[PDB]
Order: sequence, then structure tokens, then C-alpha cells
Amino acid sequence: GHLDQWRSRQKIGMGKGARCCVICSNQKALIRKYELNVCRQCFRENAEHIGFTKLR
Amino acid sequence: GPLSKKRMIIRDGVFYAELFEFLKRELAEEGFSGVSYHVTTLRTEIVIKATKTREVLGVNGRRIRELTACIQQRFNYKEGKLQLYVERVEVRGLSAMAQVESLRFKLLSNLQVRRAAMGIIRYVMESGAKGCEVTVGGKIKGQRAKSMTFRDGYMIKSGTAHKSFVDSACRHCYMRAGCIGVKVKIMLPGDSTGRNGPSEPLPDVITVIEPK
Amino acid sequence: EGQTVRLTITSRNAKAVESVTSQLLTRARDEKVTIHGPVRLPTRTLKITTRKTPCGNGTNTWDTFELKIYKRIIDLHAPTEQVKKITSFTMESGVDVSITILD
Amino acid sequence: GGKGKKKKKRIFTKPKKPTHRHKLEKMRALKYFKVTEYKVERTRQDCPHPQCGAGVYMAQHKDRQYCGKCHLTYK
Amino acid sequence: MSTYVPKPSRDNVYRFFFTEGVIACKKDRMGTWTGTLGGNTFTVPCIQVMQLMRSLKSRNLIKEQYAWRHYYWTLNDEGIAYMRSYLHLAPSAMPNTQKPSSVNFEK
RNA sequence: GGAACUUUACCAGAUCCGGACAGGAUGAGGAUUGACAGAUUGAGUGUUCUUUCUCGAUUCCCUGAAUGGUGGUGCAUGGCCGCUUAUGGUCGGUGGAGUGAUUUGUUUGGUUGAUUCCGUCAACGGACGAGAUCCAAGCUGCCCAGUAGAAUUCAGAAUUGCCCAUAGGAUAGCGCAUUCGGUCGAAUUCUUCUCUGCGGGAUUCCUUUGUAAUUGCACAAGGUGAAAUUUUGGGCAACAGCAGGUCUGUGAUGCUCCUCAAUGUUCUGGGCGACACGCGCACUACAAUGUCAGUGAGAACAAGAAAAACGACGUCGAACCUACUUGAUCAAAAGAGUGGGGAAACCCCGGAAUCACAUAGACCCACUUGGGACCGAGGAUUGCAAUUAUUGGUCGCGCAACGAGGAAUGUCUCGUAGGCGCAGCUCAUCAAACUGUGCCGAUUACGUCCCU
Ligand SMILES: [K+]
Ligand SMILES: [K+]
Ligand SMILES: [Mg+2]
Ligand SMILES: [Mg+2]
Ligand SMILES: [Mg+2]
Ligand SMILES: [Mg+2]
Ligand SMILES: [Mg+2]
Ligand SMILES: [Mg+2]
Ligand SMILES: [Mg+2]
Ligand SMILES: [Mg+2]
Ligand SMILES: [Mg+2]
Ligand SMILES: [Mg+2]
Ligand SMILES: [Mg+2]
Ligand SMILES: [Mg+2]
Ligand SMILES: [Mg+2]
Ligand SMILES: [Mg+2]
Ligand SMILES: [Mg+2]
Ligand SMILES: [Mg+2]
Ligand SMILES: [Mg+2]
Ligand SMILES: [Mg+2]
Ligand SMILES: [Mg+2]
Ligand SMILES: [Mg+2]
Ligand SMILES: [Mg+2]
Ligand SMILES: [Mg+2]
Ligand code: NA
Ligand code: NA
Ligand code: NA
Ligand SMILES: [Zn+2]
Repeated sequence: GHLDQWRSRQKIGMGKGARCCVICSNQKALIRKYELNVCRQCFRENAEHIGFTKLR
Repeated sequence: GPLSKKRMIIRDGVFYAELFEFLKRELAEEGFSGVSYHVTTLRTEIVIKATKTREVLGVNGRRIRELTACIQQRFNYKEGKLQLYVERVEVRGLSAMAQVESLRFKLLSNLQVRRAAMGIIRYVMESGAKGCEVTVGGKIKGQRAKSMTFRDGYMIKSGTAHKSFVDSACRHCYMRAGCIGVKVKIMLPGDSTGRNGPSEPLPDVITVIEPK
Repeated sequence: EGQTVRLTITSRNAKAVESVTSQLLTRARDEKVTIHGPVRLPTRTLKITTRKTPCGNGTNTWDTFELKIYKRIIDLHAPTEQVKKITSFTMESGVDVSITILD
Repeated sequence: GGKGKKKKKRIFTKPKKPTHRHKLEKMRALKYFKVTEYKVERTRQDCPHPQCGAGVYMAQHKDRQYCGKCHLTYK
Repeated sequence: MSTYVPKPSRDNVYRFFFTEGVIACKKDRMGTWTGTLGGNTFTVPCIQVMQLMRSLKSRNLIKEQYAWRHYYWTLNDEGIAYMRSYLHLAPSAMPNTQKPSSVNFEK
């Protein structure tokens, strides 16, 4: 039915569509290193809180 | 198995950033100035720093219990594993977060930008700050946006020691015309114990001991 | 001689991890247990490099964010009750102490 | 290129499809029950699926004896 | 995938919302939200929970906060008053956040 | 921004309301929800239809409203970034000068990368930037190792002196001969190598028949030394601006547009890749200072698995990376089995490629064993899906240009240029990209204001 078809492709959970920023839900330019799963723009704003600092 | 050390610190940092953002959005009217936590084998002991201690607390701890329930449900804390405490900020004027929120409230109360910014600057310096800088930008006079900066006292900008000697905060103001950015920078004075200072002289200051 | 207990102290703050390590060593010396020695494991640097701009315009400048991880280990031959007594004190925030029994 | 996100409002070849609505069956229990003067009988068969509410009456369509929940058609 | 929330699920979410004064739900449109009631476990789709809370918010029965893809809904005085009337709970019944504290949240 | 679907904003179509709430009409034997089968359809899609079940007061129904939007407007904005601008610049207070805009301070001169200093002085005191601070590298002290190593002593083993090659040169050995990370030995002892939280160490410190000085600030050679001038390389970085970029990062945002056959949201398919052509930036080459086929010695920075899910009976156990074995009684790529690693612990004694070889190896100046573009056939692998080749591997194709490139033009001064690989990052699968890392390692200048 329509429920079965609804979001069937998304239920697969592979590719860029499955992933998203844990802060802003954007799916573009996601940082997956160390399983941060934060988009680069969000990471720059929240870098100090996470623990990173701008050395060299 | 158990997470590696790299993953553990990443998880701790992400949790702290989420906790800070939630508290900043929730306790905006209160002078929320920071949060700390200390995980032990017994509980978590999240400590929230604010200026309006009774307001964040609520009546009989009603609001603080509500915040504890929010944090417990969000991070799936077990019963008797999360505990929240409220601590008052020692000096209101030396906290940039408190002052920028106060400036946001003043601007939403439809006050003159110059008068509100000067009032913030005045209170900051009476508090004991070495200097204060306030920035207001956006659609103020009319359609054409403009940014005005009000300064007083000392303020350092370059190097790395400025991060330890300057407290900075920025906030968004939603007016009828549009968004207004407010920034407060406070040159913290020296403190003996580091509660309201870096507990160290300026990086370019040399003092010669008076002979005895 | 007896069973060996491993104290793993890890922290993002170098000052905090050093103070906790010194306090643990001093308490162990008070209890007169035979400690091997506080070994400083190599410091690990988490590096994230990102483009400064949020839109992709202008000179392609980058931000290098670094997070340093400090780890220490202390080995002592004490009963689990004694190690619990030594470990039982007020630590700094952001410091992790782990208990491991060597075989 | 083209106009950015503009309602073209094209012409539809196929006529607009209606929207499905529930077909009312007045006094459905009256047709299900067969009260012979009084022993009430169930004209529709009871459900053979225990998980899907064992005892809920199936349908009586021509050549099909399906149910609403389990969809266990008999033919 | 449907917002046609069953009534038994509604009062189950309602029972949890009265027991614990707040509800936290991730803003995932294909996830499931888990509660506790009084010791058991029940799961209801997140889309149904958001629809129920949107109705409560539109009636001014709750306050809503959002941060990092997570909702936080908290019942105000009108919300709990309507909460008791709907559940037919005993009078003077208050959530865990409103029961006698006897706990010091200072320093 | 390396797009097969998703991303995705585009195109051709079909779904859902994810239009809350408020007021009306409707509604208990029914406001509605969801569907068997046949047919409608791209859809063994209740999408709609025929037929009936099922659901149940959750919802339709229509009016306002609301909601969402990678819809517009970056010439309405915030935030951030880029640029002006890698240079030494910037601003009050009080006092002097001017009717005033304004000026002095902020300068003749010398010196410094430096508005850096000396000195002078209608200015005197201040503030920012520069410097300092911070991170990394080179030397070094304490600490320290059962997640790093080393040296002896007993055992256990191996070579063992007469041997000079196919033609066999050059190159240290002249009380005790060497070797054995599987010998998965046993005792001792230790910190030379390694790990690192704080320290130390370099500053014009020392010396000139020096430059200058008749004062100073300094400069140049040499000395000392691991390091001799901002030690080296980065990070940070004032004040004024730009109608620079971004509404395609955000639950950042005014105004405005669409809103139930929608510019919301899903699903299917196609496109973002499509080629007479022009341009930026890369990769591979044009070969003998080479290409093949062997053999040897040998880096560094780094990454590695999962839950309020599921299986097992509040704990593991499978997602990730690897080693070994097998496949193997016969290609590669595969496919399997076992073991280890939460990462100084397994990978790993990290056998990287440049490189080296007296390898007595093949080729011998030719579009040739240079160059692999284009294309054909088999097979395997990732994925829900490989056609418009996903990507490896095999045999063909090499008769595709290309033999060093016109006018023009980019970057660069020391472990640098150039070459050479490796890791991370995008990542189910795919680096000619980027971010870092090490290896081999020069020519030239250390000058000028001719060009910009
Ligand atoms: K004046
Ligand atoms: K081939
Ligand atoms: Mg300065
Ligand atoms: Mg500087
Ligand atoms: Mg691709
Ligand atoms: Mg596509
Ligand atoms: Mg599509
Ligand atoms: Mg609706
Ligand atoms: Mg859209
Ligand atoms: Mg948006
Ligand atoms: Mg602009
Ligand atoms: Mg802007
Ligand atoms: Mg434009
Ligand atoms: Mg002037
Ligand atoms: Mg413009
Ligand atoms: Mg807008
Ligand atoms: Mg493109
Ligand atoms: Mg060669
Ligand atoms: Mg060839
Ligand atoms: Mg496909
Ligand atoms: Mg093939
Ligand atoms: Mg050829
Ligand atoms: Mg790229
Ligand atoms: Mg010139
Ligand atoms: Na003046
Ligand atoms: Na020397
Ligand atoms: Na993004
Ligand atoms: Zn984000």
C-alpha cells in the first residue's frame, strides 16, 4: 500500500541520504572521522566545546 | 567491545556540546554562563552556572527537576544516576554570556542601541573588568545595515593569550526588521585563584621586584 | 608477588591527568604498596582539517583543529580492597581512571 | 536554464481521480447476525486466525471469503 | 508512517507525560519512541508523538524546546490540569517533577 | 561538489498531509482508518474503481488559519569567510596651531621585517597592531616502561679452513671464531635507542688594526655551540572599508512566492556524465641518466567494530581493520577457515617507491620490448539496482597521438625545488583531487628597483 511505498528507499539506509549532521540534519559535507557525524560548518562553530583547539 | 580512547573523548565532547546548546537555548532569560560535569561511578553531577539562581531553580526545584528529566530522557540515564546542581555566578559583569543575553533582552525591549550598549559597558567596568567591547550590527537606522562598536578600557586581540584573558559571546536578536547581531567582549582582570581570571600576568608584562 | 592491578588514567587536560597521577602515587606511597612506575603512554593527536569558509568562495584557507589525549598507567601489587581505598578520592573533572587486573 | 521554482500549471490529459471514501453499510451487525426465533446465528464465518482477533467475522464477497485484518482469503 | 495515532497509544503517551513531566523525542521521521509507564516498555512512532504534542502546543497545553534534532516538551499548569481531567486521575496528583522534593540542588 | 538509487535543488509521472488549532455543517449501529481478489497502472502500488470486510471517535467535511520549502531577494540581514594587505599600520584624552575643514602628537637623521629602536621635538601621557604569548621540529635534565628496548652469563642448535667462478677486478679485520626476533630456552643486570608532563638551552653572548660612533641604536665576519639570528615552520593578528561570497550548513533570519493534480513530502524512471568547439587545473608520456625480467637493503604520519535495534542465555556477540592457513593434485582476481586488535598491545621487527646489484640477464635508436589512448571477448567482486562499460583481474587491440612542444605563462632560496611513494579524507563500491607524512635530494642567488 501507500504506507509500504512511503519512504521505502530511505528505509534501506545506505549512501549519503542515510547520514546527516547530528546538529542540523544537513546531509552535505559530513565529517565522519572518529564517528563525529557533524557537518563541517557546524563543527567549526562547535569545535571548542567538543574539545578541539586551533593550534598551528 | 569497549570504545577506544579516541572514540571515548569524542563521545564526551559531543555530549558536552549538546548539553551546552540545550542549556543555552533553555535558560536564555536566566544568565546562563556555563556548565560543568564530573562523571563518577555513582552519578553524573551536572553543575549549571547562572545568575538568576531562583529563576532557573523554580519553586521547590520544579524547573530543575524538569531539566533533569529532559537530560535523563535525552541521554537515557538510569534512575539515580543523574543529578543537577545550580551555582550562582560570582560576578555578573565579568560573564560575557550573561551580559550578551542581557543586551539581547534590552534590545528586544525596544531600547536605543547606543544607550543599551553603553549601559552594558558601564556595568561591566564597575564589575572590575579591565575593558569591554560591545558590537551591534544589522538593520538599525533603516534598510541599509550598519555595525557600530563601543569600546572602553584595555582589550587585546592577537596571539593566543587573548583567549584566556578575554571572555567573548555573541547572540542573535530577532526584531521586526530582521536579525541583529550583538557581541560582548570582556578583558578579564587578574584573579588569585582563577575564578574570575587566568591567574597569570599578561604575556608581555615584566615586573621587577622591589629590593628589600 | 601478589596480583597486579593496573591504573589507567586518561584525560584531554595534561594538567588534570598529571595531578591525578601524582595524587594516586602519593596515596599509594602512604599505603606502602609496591608500585612499578607511572608510565607516560604516547600522546595521541586527533586532527581535523576543514575549510574555513561556509560557502566555498575566495582563497581556499583551512582550519586545523587538534585534540591531544594523554594516558598514564600505574602498576601496583595490592589487594583489590587496598586499590579501591587508594583510588577512593576526589578526582578532577574530565579525568578517567580505569581498573584492570593483570594475569 | 529556466524560471526558478515556478508553477508551470500544465494541462492534464487524464481526468482528475476522485478520493476514496468508506462505503457505508447501514446496520452491518443486522446482516451479520441471523436471529432465528432466539438463536442468533453468524452468517459470516468467524476468523480462523488466532492472532488477528479469533472470532472476527470475515467478508462474504462473491467467490471470496477474505477478512479485514488477517486477509486470509478463501476461494 | 501515519499520523493516525491509535487511542490506546494516545493515553499511553499521556500516562508517561503525566508521570514524567517532560518528554524527549528525536526528530527522526522513521524512528520509534520508547517509554516506561510504571515498569513496562511501550513503543510508539515518533511521527505520532510529534503530532500529539503539536496538538497540545497549538492548544497551549505544553512548552516546546528543540536542540540537536531532539524535542523537549514540558507540561505547564493548564497542561497538567487538562492532563488530570483527561486521564480521570485522582485529585492532587502531581508529576515526579512536582512531588515533594526533599533534595538540595545547590552547589 | 570523486552525484548508479538516496543525496538532488532538474525533467516525465504517480503517492502522502507531515493543513496544528478554532468555529460550522455531519456522525453510533457509524466521523473515519486500512485492505483479499479481479482492473486501473511503470507499479502480486486499496492510487482510484467494482465488491464487501476491517478499523473505530484517533479522522474526515469547509471557512479562516497554519505548516513546510536546497522558492526568490547576499542590493533587506545576522553569523562566518574571502579580499583590500603581509605589509607596518591605527586611535583617543589634555595641551599647542588654524575662522574652519583639519593639523601636531604619528618627525630631520640613522637603524630594524617592523610607527623596531636611538635621538630630536609643542607636545605630554595613554590604547591597539608589531614584538611578546601559543603549537610543532632540532640538542638536553628529571621521570618511566610486563603497551619501549638493550647488554652479559649459563644451556640448545648451525658454519667451521685443503677448496680462489663461465672471464672473477676493486673494497676493513691479523685471553677469547662467528651466527641463530621460532631456540613461541632459563636466569640476571640495566636505560645507550624509544615513550613524555614539566624543566634546561641562544642572547648579538664572546672576539675584531672590522662598518658606524665621536653619543647611542646597531650591522658584518668569525668564535662558542644541537642550533647564530624573528633559531626553523606555523597559528593568532589592529583600525577602516567591499553593496566580494554565502538565504545550497543550521530550529540563523525580515519582506515576498507556492501550499492538498503543492515550489511541502515520498516513490518510479531519466538527468546532473549528454559533444562540430574554446579555456583553467591535473595525470601519463615522448625513452638508453631508459624499458622489461629478476635479486637486495630499507620510512613516516595515520586509521580500524553499533544502539532504548536484533540474536543468545543484565552481560556477551556480529557489523570495522587485519595476520596466518587453505584454496593448491596447478593462472590472476576470488572464495573460505582460524586467530588477534578498542589500537605503543594485533597489523608490526610496519620488507613503500624513488634507489642499489661484478644480475658477467634481454632489448640497441626504432613510433622500437618507448607510449599505453581507443576497442573486443571470458570471468570475479561491491550494491536493493552496474545498461550510459561501478571497480579489480586475464588474453587480445598498440598501425592513437606523442621524437621535447609558437606567441605567452606559473611556482620556488635548504633537507628547499624537483622526483618518489604512503596514510587520512570523501567512501557499500570508485582518487588523475585535497589534507598530512616520510624517502632520494640539487642548480642558482643571497642582489636590485628595470618589469609588476
Ligand atoms: K585640540
Ligand atoms: K590488458
Ligand atoms: Mg599586542
Ligand atoms: Mg604576533
Ligand atoms: Mg561516482
Ligand atoms: Mg539521482
Ligand atoms: Mg529521483
Ligand atoms: Mg489533517
Ligand atoms: Mg523540495
Ligand atoms: Mg531551509
Ligand atoms: Mg555583500
Ligand atoms: Mg554578509
Ligand atoms: Mg548573485
Ligand atoms: Mg596626523
Ligand atoms: Mg554583489
Ligand atoms: Mg530568506
Ligand atoms: Mg557537475
Ligand atoms: Mg632508473
Ligand atoms: Mg610498455
Ligand atoms: Mg537502478
Ligand atoms: Mg571486464
Ligand atoms: Mg610500440
Ligand atoms: Mg574534490
Ligand atoms: Mg620597482
Ligand atoms: Na588632539
Ligand atoms: Na662551530
Ligand atoms: Na553542510
Ligand atoms: Zn550541521
